[PDB]
Amino acid sequence: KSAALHIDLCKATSPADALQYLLQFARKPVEAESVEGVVRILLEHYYKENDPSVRLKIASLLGLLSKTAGFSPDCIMDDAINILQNEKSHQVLAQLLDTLLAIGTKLPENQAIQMRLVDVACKHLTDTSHGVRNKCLQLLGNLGSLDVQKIIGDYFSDQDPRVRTAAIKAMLQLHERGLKLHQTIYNQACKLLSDDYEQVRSAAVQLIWVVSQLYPESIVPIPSSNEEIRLVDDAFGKICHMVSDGSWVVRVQAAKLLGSMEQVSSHFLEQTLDKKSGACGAFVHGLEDEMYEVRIAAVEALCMLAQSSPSFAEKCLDFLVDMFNDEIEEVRLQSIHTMRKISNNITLREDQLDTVLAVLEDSSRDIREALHELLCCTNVSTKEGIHLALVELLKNLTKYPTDRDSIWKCLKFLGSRHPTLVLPLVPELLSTHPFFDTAEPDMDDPAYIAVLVLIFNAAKTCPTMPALFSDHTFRHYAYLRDSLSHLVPALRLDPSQQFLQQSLERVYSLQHLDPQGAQELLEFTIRDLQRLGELQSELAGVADFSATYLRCQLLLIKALQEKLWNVAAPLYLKQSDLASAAAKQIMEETYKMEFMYSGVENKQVVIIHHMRLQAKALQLIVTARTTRGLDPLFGMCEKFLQEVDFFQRYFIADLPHLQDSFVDKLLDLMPRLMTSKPAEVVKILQTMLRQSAFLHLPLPEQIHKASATIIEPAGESDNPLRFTSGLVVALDVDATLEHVQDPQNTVKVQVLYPDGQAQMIHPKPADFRNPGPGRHRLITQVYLSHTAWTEACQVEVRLLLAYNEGTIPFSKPVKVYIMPKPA
Amino acid sequence: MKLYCLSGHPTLPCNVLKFKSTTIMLDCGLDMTSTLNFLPLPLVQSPRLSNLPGWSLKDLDKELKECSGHVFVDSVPEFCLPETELIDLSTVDVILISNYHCMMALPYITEHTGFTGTVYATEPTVQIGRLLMEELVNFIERVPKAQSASLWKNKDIQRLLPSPLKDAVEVSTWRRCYTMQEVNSALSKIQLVGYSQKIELFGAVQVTPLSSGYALGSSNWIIQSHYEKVSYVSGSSLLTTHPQPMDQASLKNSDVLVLTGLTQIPTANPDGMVGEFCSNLALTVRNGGNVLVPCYPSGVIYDLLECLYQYIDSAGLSSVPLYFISPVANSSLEFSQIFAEWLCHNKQSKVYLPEPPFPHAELIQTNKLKHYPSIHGDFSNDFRQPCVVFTGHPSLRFGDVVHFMELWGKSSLNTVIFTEPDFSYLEALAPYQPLAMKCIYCPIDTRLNFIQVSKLLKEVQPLHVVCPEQYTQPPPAQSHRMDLMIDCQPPAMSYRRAEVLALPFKRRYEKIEIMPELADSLVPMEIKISLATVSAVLHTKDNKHLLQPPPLLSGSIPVEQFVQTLEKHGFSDIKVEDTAKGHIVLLQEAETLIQIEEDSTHIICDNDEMLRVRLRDLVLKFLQKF
Repeated sequence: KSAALHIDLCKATSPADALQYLLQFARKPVEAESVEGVVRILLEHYYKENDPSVRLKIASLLGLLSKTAGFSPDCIMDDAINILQNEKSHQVLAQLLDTLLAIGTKLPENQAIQMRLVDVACKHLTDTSHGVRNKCLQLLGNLGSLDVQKIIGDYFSDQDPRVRTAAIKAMLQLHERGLKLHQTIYNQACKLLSDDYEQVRSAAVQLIWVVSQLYPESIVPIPSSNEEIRLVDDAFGKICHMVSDGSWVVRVQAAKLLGSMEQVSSHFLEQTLDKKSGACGAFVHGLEDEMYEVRIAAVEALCMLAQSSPSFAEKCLDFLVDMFNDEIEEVRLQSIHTMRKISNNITLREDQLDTVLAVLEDSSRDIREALHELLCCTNVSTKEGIHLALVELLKNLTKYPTDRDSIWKCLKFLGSRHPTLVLPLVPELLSTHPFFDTAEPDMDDPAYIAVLVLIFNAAKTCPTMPALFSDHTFRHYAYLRDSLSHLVPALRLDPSQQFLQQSLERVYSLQHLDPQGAQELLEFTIRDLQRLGELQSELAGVADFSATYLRCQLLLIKALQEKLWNVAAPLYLKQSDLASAAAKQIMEETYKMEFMYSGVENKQVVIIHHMRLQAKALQLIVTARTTRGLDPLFGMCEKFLQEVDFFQRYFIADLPHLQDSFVDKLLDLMPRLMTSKPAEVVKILQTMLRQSAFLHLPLPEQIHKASATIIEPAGESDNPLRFTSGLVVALDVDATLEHVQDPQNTVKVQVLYPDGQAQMIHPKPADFRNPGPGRHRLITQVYLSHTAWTEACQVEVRLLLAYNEGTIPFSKPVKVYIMPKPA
Repeated sequence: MKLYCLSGHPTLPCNVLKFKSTTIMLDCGLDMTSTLNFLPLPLVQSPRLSNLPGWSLKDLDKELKECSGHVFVDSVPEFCLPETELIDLSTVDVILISNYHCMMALPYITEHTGFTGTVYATEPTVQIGRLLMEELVNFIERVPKAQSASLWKNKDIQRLLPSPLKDAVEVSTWRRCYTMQEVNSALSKIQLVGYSQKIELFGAVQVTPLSSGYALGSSNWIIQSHYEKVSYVSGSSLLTTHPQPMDQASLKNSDVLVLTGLTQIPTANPDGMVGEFCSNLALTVRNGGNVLVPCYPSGVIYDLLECLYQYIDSAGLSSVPLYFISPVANSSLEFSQIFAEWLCHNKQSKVYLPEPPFPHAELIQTNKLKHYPSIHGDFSNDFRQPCVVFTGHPSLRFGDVVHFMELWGKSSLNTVIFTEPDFSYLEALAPYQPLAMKCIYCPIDTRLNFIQVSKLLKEVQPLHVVCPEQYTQPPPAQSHRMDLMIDCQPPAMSYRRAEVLALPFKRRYEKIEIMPELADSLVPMEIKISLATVSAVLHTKDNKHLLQPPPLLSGSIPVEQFVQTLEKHGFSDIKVEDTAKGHIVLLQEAETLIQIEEDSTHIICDNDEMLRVRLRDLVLKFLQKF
């Protein structure tokens, strides 16, 4: 409020109470139109106030207010610049410069305002306070014609190091805005690389990278030697020298920018790996530091440089594969990813492959999957390495069953690339005795099945492989080509949509039938749509959506036929009635179509809400059939009418599409329903429900059901989880979620113990992973605890979707046995 | 000269001093007591807490829950941050961390507030703080709860709520727990500093951490600008603790001594309370009951563990297990072990011969102490009923302590023993009040009490003392103990939350260096004391001033000496005019004139230029520049 703030600031004591009131006021937001009055009052009190802290807080607040919504601050910058000119204290001046920066950023399209702002920034740029100069340089960086570079460049020699950092950052931000910096900035920045403060050096190396990228082919002469050198190579040398900097943050920055440049000459690129232009052994020293962050930056830099230069990649192969022995987890993941990235330009050596194999023993899931992808993309030159890879993969097959899938796929890709290396190893692996018919291996053994996958993907390119197959090898091939055609390759040894549309048109056209005929037609079509959803995968969403809508309609007409079977209210029988159950079922199904499906445009949401309104009317009528109280009847009646009014308000643009609908005819006789008796309202509601027309459901172009599959607990063949009495047992849950746009806020995990108690769990976003589009992966732990049990019962664990309150199940329930034995 | 106090909590301060050209943040602090207004986070959804009756008002109901009269919030616990909007934290150049307890809230400052400065702390403080944020984030995100509760924060609604919820302050500024990405980002902006290490901040001020003796890596800071020194005394201890004792000597000659981190419950002697805690748990264990000890994983747990190791052998209770459940349990034990050079002379002498410093390694070796990462792992297999468990947050709002309180709360045999004084043990215990569990409060606070700080003040003699206003008054529980006060010869000015103190320590005479080349050209004189004149060019670099080589005069020239001495030093035809309180001397060559006033002289030239310089130089025979 304006006058309230004015009088409160007037009556409050100057030093502390006014500061507290301003602190309270700053938190609560202010409407855009009222900003002018409150900032005028704040300016008036700024003039009145003598305390520096209160004026500082006023400046900070009235800078905050300039960011509020689409408020136009072009009317509040003359008084702002005036008070800035009149301000004496340094904190208040710096805060006012911050406010001016906020106003300028709020109006970037305004030119004259920005020229005034940069002029006044230049005016206060000579203040003795480093903060004032920092804010002035920030103004010059964010705002500036694109002279300003010279003005900012003058402060590369400022005595305060943080003013120097501010100037370099201002020049960098000017470059980012689109300005083309001058080559003269290079020599100024070069002097700053020897500064005694790490922030100045970091900003200077950033600026030197920028200027080298701007003028790479320009020639810079060496001071002592009479040698003409390109600017990019000189900058490469300067940054390489910075990889030996004492501070690790400067080293990280140097490695990153060294990665970012690719215009450098070949010999300079080769120099950073040789032992013994001060760029000799730059990556050698930058790959073996104590800090892991600089090593990650150097690894990524090696990735970019090797992608730009395959000849460089050949030299980088041994250095990068030696890095695999590094025992920092993120370091080795990044090394894996970079090695996979440069995989197209390289081929591993014998001893390098021996090195990486000797330290290939991985435990965690993420590192193992990364290695699988690397081996998918890898290139090797020795078959002995292929044998060792097979040995390690079968060890990781017997060790981790859940790794079988990715190792089968891995070997599928490994053989397709290396058929020549697998050809000697084929009789080494098939155990084909020369002069004996060998025993037929177990066709269910995953290791053996992966040996066949490898040997068959290799055989695709290799005529000579079909020869060395044994008889059972041919038999086994014929099976896995049919059963696993996505892994095994072939060797050298629409009506659904039309039916859906036809069925829906058949339902829509035949709405003049008698109730028995109408409901049997609906049952036929619902069964047909359910079966079509079962058959087709892509049309499962559409079929289930339409079948849910038709089931809602079928329940509605069945309930109305029950109402026709119903008689006068005091004779109503609860046990034989199923209309209330029908209304509840339509409620839950409408929620299901709203939330448990994707690709739902508003044209379907209006129909879902219309069916919801029909269900609410049905529930109201059924309740009226029973209740003898008049006050609750009036309450539910006016609640339903309010719901109708809200529906009309929200979907006002969609009413012409709802001709002859329940809500349309309801809105026709709106005030009469408003002023009628509850019994009369119930009667006309019943008659209008019965005479309502079935609304067509406009199908979306793309729609998929939200599905989930719990896979980690699996069947109950496992032994019960013991020793849980009183304490907790953690059950690891893995699940694949299909077509859930916002699973984190909606997916929940429900646990049902064998008693009536039910637990509801809200997984954190970190549990959810997104390996693909519309296909999530949920990994988490759900904690279970209960008292001691005489016998090992089973607890049901299910995934639910939540909507806004209320929840609906959308996953198949699984059960696991727990034996909380006491001790 | 200025001091912005961003937190009213005494033992969790957050003070920024705009002193010289740098604004230095002293500690961060996280007022964890706001969590006591919220319903506890259980590891497994309990039937008691879920079925609690909602609170009734004329209007909401699902946000607030009532348990045994007290009214709580059915939402994720929130933490009261220091006032971040009072001063733009982008202007903060340096943050100094004293303790790992004061290390919390640092992710908020570093990430959300646009702070681009530096953080300085000692390595044990950094490691233990990392463990604390690890376990806090683990507890909060273990079984996440929504933040649906926002109506009760309204200004006009909070007034009608009962006392614990009505008296909460800065409720709108409360925030949920920081994520682990923010923790990792924040600890990346830290510089490790050892004790007595002189860190220069932009060539302006020098900061050194000095050992406080309160905890591992606990440090007091002294900021000085070569003439004015500001001492920051955080939580410190003068007892026989493991860390090296307080470095009281370095706090002398302090213009301002900002003083925080004084003990809560000053009437308690920590040795007696440790003995009482041991005796109580021994009594409970002897009767077959269990013992629950809510504690931090790395704080006072080690001292009471040592005392328990000594006590059980005489008490004949070696059979019972000593469980320590926390996600950072093994990390806490290992970090406590390896920081051997950060100990006192008695315990750091264990590095000469091969022996770990702390004795709980022997507890582990004899399988007396058993540390676990959680309840669901090997703990549920190795659990024996008559046991003692150190776990969970002392706030009793998250961690395994919630599960153990819900488990053992129904029996009178079991006991819960509170040792951390930073949480009101009646208020933390509020969401479980109808329990039959035996609740014992024997807090162990080794921090400075008011007698100790009075003695330290008389030893140090600071010119001005800054402390929270809570220490300038007796505690409200007593309200009549004049001994529980900070008594100083100066009034010892104080502060409250979001108060700005204008310190009177503004002084002149900043230091400057003069190089030998210019000192060769500088020559002194004699006065009544030595004095010289300097004309040079000033060169400033990194807030260090250097004097590079490129009106007033004083002396004794009375009227009698003026007339007599210089009468015939080279000129002639000189007359004296009988002027009052002086004499006027002028020459007939061109009416050149010399006039003297009281303690002053000046030379007049009339149509003459060549003789004027020599006229001035003649008077300069005995005129200095004093």
